[PDB]
Amino acid sequence: VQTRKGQEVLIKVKHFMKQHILPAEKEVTEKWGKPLVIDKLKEMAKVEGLWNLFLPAVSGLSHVDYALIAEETGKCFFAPDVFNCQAPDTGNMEVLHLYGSEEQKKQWLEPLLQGNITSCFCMTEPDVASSDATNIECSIQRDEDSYVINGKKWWSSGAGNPKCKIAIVLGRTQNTSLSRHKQHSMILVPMNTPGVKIIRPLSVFGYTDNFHGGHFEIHFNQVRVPATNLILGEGRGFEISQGRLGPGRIHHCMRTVGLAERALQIMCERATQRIAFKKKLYAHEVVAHWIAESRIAIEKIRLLTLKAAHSMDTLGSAGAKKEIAMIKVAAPRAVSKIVDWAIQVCGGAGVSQDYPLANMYAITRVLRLADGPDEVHLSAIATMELRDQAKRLT
Amino acid sequence: VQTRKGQEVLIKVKHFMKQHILPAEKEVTEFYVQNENSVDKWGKPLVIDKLKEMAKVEGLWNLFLPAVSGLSHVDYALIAEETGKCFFAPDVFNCQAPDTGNMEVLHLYGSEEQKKQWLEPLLQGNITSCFCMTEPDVASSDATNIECSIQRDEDSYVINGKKWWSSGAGNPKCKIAIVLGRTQNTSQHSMILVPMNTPGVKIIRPLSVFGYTDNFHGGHFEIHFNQVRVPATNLILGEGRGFEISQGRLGPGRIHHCMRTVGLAERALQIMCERATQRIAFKKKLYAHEVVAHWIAESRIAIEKIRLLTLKAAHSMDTLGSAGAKKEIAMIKVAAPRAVSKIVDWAIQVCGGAGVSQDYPLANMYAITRVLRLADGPDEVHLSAIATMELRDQAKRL
Amino acid sequence: VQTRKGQEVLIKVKHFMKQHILPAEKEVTEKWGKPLVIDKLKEMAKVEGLWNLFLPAVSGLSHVDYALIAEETGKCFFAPDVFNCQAPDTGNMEVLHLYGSEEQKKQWLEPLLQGNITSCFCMTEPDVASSDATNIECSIQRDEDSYVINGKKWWSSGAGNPKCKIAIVLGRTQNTSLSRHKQHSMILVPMNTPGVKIIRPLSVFGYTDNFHGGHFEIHFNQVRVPATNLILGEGRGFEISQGRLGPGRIHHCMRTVGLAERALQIMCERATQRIAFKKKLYAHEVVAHWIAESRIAIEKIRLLTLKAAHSMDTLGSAGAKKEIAMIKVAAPRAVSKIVDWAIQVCGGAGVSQDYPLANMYAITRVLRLADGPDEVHLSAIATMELRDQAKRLT
Amino acid sequence: VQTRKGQEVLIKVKHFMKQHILPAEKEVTEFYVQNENSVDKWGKPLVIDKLKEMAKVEGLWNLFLPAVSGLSHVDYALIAEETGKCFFAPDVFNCQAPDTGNMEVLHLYGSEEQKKQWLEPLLQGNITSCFCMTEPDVASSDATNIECSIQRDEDSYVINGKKWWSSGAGNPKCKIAIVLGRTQNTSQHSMILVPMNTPGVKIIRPLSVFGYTDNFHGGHFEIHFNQVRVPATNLILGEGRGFEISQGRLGPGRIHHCMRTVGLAERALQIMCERATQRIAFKKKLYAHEVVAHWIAESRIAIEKIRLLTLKAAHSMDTLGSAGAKKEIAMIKVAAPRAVSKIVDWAIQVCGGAGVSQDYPLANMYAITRVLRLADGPDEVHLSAIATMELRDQAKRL
Ligand SMILES: Cc1cc2nc3c(=O)[nH]c(=O)nc-3n(CC(O)[C@H](O)[C@H](O)COP(=O)(O)OP(=O)(O)OC[C@H]3O[C@@H](n4cnc5c(N)ncnc54)[C@H](O)[C@@H]3O)c2cc1C
Ligand SMILES: Cc1cc2nc3c(=O)[nH]c(=O)nc-3n(CC(O)[C@H](O)[C@H](O)COP(=O)(O)OP(=O)(O)OC[C@H]3O[C@@H](n4cnc5c(N)ncnc54)[C@H](O)[C@@H]3O)c2cc1C
Ligand SMILES: Cc1cc2nc3c(=O)[nH]c(=O)nc-3n(CC(O)[C@H](O)[C@H](O)COP(=O)(O)OP(=O)(O)OC[C@H]3O[C@@H](n4cnc5c(N)ncnc54)[C@H](O)[C@@H]3O)c2cc1C
Ligand SMILES: Cc1cc2nc3c(=O)[nH]c(=O)nc-3n(CC(O)[C@H](O)[C@H](O)COP(=O)(O)OP(=O)(O)OC[C@H]3O[C@@H](n4cnc5c(N)ncnc54)[C@H](O)[C@@H]3O)c2cc1C
Repeated sequence: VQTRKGQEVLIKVKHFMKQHILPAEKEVTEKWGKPLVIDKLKEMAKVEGLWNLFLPAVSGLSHVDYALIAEETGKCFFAPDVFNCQAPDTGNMEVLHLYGSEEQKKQWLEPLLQGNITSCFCMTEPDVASSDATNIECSIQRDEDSYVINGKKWWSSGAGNPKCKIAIVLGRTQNTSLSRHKQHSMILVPMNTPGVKIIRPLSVFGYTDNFHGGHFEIHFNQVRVPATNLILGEGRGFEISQGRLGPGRIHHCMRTVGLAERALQIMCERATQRIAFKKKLYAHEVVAHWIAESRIAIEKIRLLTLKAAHSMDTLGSAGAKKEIAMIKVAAPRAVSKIVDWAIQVCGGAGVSQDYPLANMYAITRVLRLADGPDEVHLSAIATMELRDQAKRLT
Repeated sequence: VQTRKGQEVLIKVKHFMKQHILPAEKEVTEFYVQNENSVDKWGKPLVIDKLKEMAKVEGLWNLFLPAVSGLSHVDYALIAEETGKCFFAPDVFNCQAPDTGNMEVLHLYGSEEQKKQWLEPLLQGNITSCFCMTEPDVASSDATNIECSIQRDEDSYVINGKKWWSSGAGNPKCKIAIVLGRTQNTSQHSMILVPMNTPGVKIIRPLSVFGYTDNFHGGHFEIHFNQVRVPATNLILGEGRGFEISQGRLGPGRIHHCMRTVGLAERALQIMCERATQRIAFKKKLYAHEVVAHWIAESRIAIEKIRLLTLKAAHSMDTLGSAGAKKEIAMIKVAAPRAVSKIVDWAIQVCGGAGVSQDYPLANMYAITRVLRLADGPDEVHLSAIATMELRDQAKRL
Repeated sequence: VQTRKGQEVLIKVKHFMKQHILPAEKEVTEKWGKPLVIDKLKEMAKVEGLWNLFLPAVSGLSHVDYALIAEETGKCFFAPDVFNCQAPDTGNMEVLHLYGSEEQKKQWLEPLLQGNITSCFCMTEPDVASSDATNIECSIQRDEDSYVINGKKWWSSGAGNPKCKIAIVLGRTQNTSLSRHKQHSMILVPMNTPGVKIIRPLSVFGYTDNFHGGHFEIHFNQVRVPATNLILGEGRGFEISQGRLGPGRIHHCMRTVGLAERALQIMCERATQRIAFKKKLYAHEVVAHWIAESRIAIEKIRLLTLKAAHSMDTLGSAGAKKEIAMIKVAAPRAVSKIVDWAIQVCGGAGVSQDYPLANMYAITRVLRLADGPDEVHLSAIATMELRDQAKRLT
Repeated sequence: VQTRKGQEVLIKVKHFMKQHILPAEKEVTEFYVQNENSVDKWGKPLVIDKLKEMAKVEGLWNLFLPAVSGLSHVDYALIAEETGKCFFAPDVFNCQAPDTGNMEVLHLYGSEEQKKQWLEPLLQGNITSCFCMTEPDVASSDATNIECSIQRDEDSYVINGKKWWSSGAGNPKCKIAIVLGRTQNTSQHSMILVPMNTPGVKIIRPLSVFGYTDNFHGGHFEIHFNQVRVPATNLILGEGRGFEISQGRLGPGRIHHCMRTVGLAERALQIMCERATQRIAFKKKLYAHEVVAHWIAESRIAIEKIRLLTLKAAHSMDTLGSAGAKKEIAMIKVAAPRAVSKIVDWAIQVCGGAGVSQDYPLANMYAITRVLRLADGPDEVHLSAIATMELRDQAKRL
């Protein structure tokens, strides 16, 4: 099931969580960068080797092994960072790991693995429906030695971070000899390149997410980068984005299971601390049944997350397409519902700064959109099902 | 069936909304945006004042109060629906919460002195008020849990307790508080007027809703009551009458929120359809993706259902009073917030990432509806009351 | 609101229900025709004038007036018949009333109004998706004096009834000079015409519905009818079906409100007669909340039914298109849910012959399909909404 | 992780299903159809017998019982899923309810004489049995309500009471009943073997499920117990042990139903996709209407969820026993029937009018799943148990 290394590392992560991270929550909870405790915590994690756990080729962990670890990190908003496991940097690391040239890795992959710099992924554009990636019009043109980039991007997570020195950008390479689906490319763009302008931060229900901060509109005004900044090859844009978003999708879902287990904990502590109409709240059967329904949902999605991870292990993330889609739909909406019941049990306190539930709700709502909206994944599953259904009849 | 006056005033409100209020939205929003989460800005820009004055001149003012407006509850429901389409519209006609409820409490139960002193300034929009019932340390959905102490020595009352979620306390104009506390007796609760500048009243901190502080109506505060002494004549109606008065005020409170919510929904669906026609994904406009189409249709169905149920309730209040319409108010209080919540959430989804952003009012709209499943009584509590009432009526008929 | 006549007639229907119909339920409940009591009951209704109430031009009732009456009939499975208000005969009467020639009315409309014969509507075909009416391929061809009909029809309700002497049939009149949407016609076909063959009955969850009996596959094998049997004109098929199904749709929904009010009654009687875990069942809060949710749903749909009726009164059934669609979607699924909770409260008894809930569930499930499936109505509403939404911006 | 034997036997079952069982479905159905609602036909056509014999020869028999099959619960779950795709498949491998539960009750608690007399013939498929717990006159979901009287005079027991929903009683082979009654004592319930031919046992009437009588497994009966006398040695295990034994049997009962339901669902989704490709409406195949597409996708998601949760539960039973897996069995008992119910209902909708007709197995499939939200314990009861267990585990960890 789990590997022996996987079991040991999980045990180590749990200890670290209980003994260092969680005791630091109060303070960290109570400007687009991170307080010094985050740094001391990172250093400690490095020493005990709890670092880059998300990357098999470095961690020596299977995706099954990591799922249980990632679940644990999901119980705390700054946990993934401490182990260098946070988005959008994990996906960006994977992109370079799988497709980067040797020069590209020496320059960017190494610093990222070290936690020296951060990065942002730039795909979504305000002026076009970006859920259909073929709509992307951010222009990339080629003169002999270099590429010129022009366009608008938004929702770039993490751009506010002064350490964010590098951007991975998806654009159109208009080419008349290639087909409609081979019209896009991925290119490295250093944040300090002339013509790169960060315009404004974007809120999520009036959170700005300063801590991971944040989410930005970035314009690309005549930016020139060396041809050697292109990733893999011209026309390979969609391929690379599929390569990175597969893990991206699954890491978010693993974390969500931990999020949910935290919500249900908060829900039960609360339902026992409050007397209304001469009964503790858990004695009102409707509240009881929310607790129960939440337990059922968590088990279902943890299992479906594990199934997906196990597919990746044995098929690679392309071959696990269907299972990743399934968990990407299931997880955020189920956990969203759990958080919302938890908020309801907490009364007015549920929407307040006094609990982490309102934040938790914002995170889960957004995951029905980020890394691809539910509806898009559902259509992909329907297509895939109808193919498999056709196969079994041949 | 609407009244003739009701029809005329509705027409007037529509012609004010289109011609004055809505064209001011762009600017008022730019003000709301810059001041959200401000430590110190809890009031309104001058346009709100100019707008209020204009409304006074045309008589569009205090429309929510029959004994002043000469309007039925049915008449107002349609009007309030229209105000719901803009976050500052109810204020312009002096129809905003928590002030409408507080005014009604004084109108029905206030002594002549109490009215002359507080009801009058509120009716002019000179001051504002806040209602103080909810307490952090006890489950306040069961009102009998309220422990905020009220004790009596001859000429006065002494008040000690904690209150929170007091809406509007941050606005400097908020000079008066209506408070619910325990008056221990044999053989438990009272409502009392407390001026905000009374020694011992301390405003502790603002409270956020998904990280919105609601500065514009601002906002929602924890208030402590530390040995505050008020005149015995500040008591409303009588000792032991707390629950009665809160029922008296929250009935309309509940229904006014629902009426506004119908307008909120209609606005979401408009935003949803404009958007669904402006975006091409996978070689179609988004409304051509049948799943989106069916959210539009499901929305229309839900609005019609809840508008009618709002009207049914209003019509009950007209012919039964708000005590006799208990059941119908409960029904709409449950139905409306959750339905419109769902409509807003689909509208957000249709808008993509923009739907949670500051570029649309949907994220705010969602927060408002979410909070209405809690404020003025949580769904679960109203459901239980309906079940009890249903089983009584069910017993009656057999 | 209601008219004075409407109020009086409702009062009369309630009395009749309580005093004659309902006391007969036991027996009628405890072969495709009806027992003699049904006949004696019909005769009594005629004498007191409680007959054809569904038809304004005869009853002098508004659609609002009838909605409340139809609601009352919905509380008993044989009630609509007693007042001559049952489908498919009401729709068939309306079709002749609005579009029949004088000869056609003298021959068919009169007997039906009298309750002497019954009729069936034949639109749905097994071999094509009949929810898109343009798919209908049942052939209608013309030689000089007469029409020849060839095709298959199924789900013809009431065909088993020995009194069913007449069929209203929707077929294709292939005509090269008309457009795709003008290719269909409606034609009267007497059941005893050579070439008309009733093939087999169809069950609904293994009910055959003998009482209204039933639902049949009918084949049309070279049937010849006089040209004067055509309704209104060649090419007008869709128009006539819209003309008849509008009321059809709304009458079914009115009846459903009464059905629901019966289910909730059964649910509450039961929830008070049963002690489980030391409490009556209504004291288990989850059961309480089903009762409450059911009350809420009934009020919503009764109101939406009334809104629809009131539109018909003031706009005609074409102009009320949108409101009829809205209630057609809302009603059957909501009431379906109420019946299903009622079944759950009744335990094993809920699915049994000992209650009318299992039948009630079958009726409501089927109304999500008959007179047009939910999905089709939802699409129509979306189209209409987007038009109205466009209007308000001009 | 499956065992090697488990893998081999699964392969065999698949190769029997495709080659013998499924090709017999057409005919067996024609038999089911003609005999549904028959007053007097409660047994099975001869092909079922030939099929049973063939299975015996290849060893595909009693697969549900580890101590005989040598299979783990995980191993069987996959097998039972396969049986679920055909209404007569579990019988062919002697894996049908209520007989599997009754066999387990004797296997775990039966005395040597009891086994030799009843367990043996059942294991051969010579006789059948029925379980008698539910009583019409009391809410039987709370087992302590059972009033069916059992009294003791020296050498024997006297039984008086009403029972209903006794599945299979109509089949002539049903020679034995396992009965739960009250043994009044201080300081309440017992299980007792009752042969069907005992004087005083009267089968009253069959019960329908949406007007299906279930003749094939036939069927479900009300049985009265009018002064029936049995030997004291007919008691199972001991006086006072009723609840224990019912828990002992219903644990597997619950889980076997769920495993079969996964196969039921997979069959619905297959029917749904074949249909959605065979019908053109509004110029598209039905799967091209995005709403239908999303029901297909939602179905796939639900199946994977419940299969995994079934496997999790099975794996618990393997490592904890069925008492120690209480929680996980409860979870799957709630989750499975309602999810698959929804899948079947969407499949019906996709099929149009045909979906409620005798031309498809969907209407039957719906009835089966609906009944599983009641049988072996209603959802609501299992939900409450989960809540209680969750709050205990939640207390443990803190
Ligand atoms: C907190 C947050 C962080 C983000 N971080 C990043 C980032 O780091 N990098 C980045 O490139 N982007 C990022 N995004 C944005 C993002 O991923 C997109 O918003 C998402 O992919 C949808 O793009 P869109 O806003 O253009 O929606 P649109 O393309 O305009 O579509 C909007 C809605 O249409 C519907 N829809 C689309 N197609 C179909 C269909 N076939 N059938 C039925 N319905 C359909 C969906 O409901 C969809 O949400 C982030 C977004 C949020 C909220
Ligand atoms: C934006 C906002 C503005 C507000 N403004 C005001 C104001 O102006 N004045 C004021 O006095 N208060 C105000 N409040 C707060 C308020 O009304 C309460 O939060 C709410 O009514 C319940 O109080 P509580 O937090 O104590 O919930 P609790 O009483 O602790 O109960 C918590 C949860 O238990 C559940 N529950 C309770 N009883 C039952 C039952 N019998 N059966 C099943 N479930 C049950 C409910 O789901 C409930 O939400 C405001 C709140 C918000 C969010
Ligand atoms: C109890 C009962 C009585 C009946 N009585 C009559 C009668 O008296 N006369 C008569 O002519 N018919 C009658 N019918 C049948 C009937 O009305 C049809 O079955 C219904 O119109 C659908 O036709 P169909 O069976 O061909 O479904 P299909 O056309 O093959 O379509 C099946 C399913 O496709 C889906 N669908 C269709 N279009 C869309 C879309 N645009 N988008 C998304 N989903 C879509 C729906 O879910 C639909 O149900 C009766 C049916 C029942 C169950
Ligand atoms: C097809 C079929 C086959 C069957 N076969 C058998 C058999 O072979 N042997 C046998 O002994 N029985 C059998 N039964 C019947 C059976 O199991 C019962 O019907 C069921 O377990 C409950 O019994 P009841 O009808 O008395 O429901 P009740 O006990 O009267 O309770 C009714 C409803 O109340 C609700 N409820 C109960 N407790 C609570 C609570 N604490 N909180 C909230 N809600 C609550 C539930 O929703 C429940 O369904 C069969 C039933 C069917 C439909």
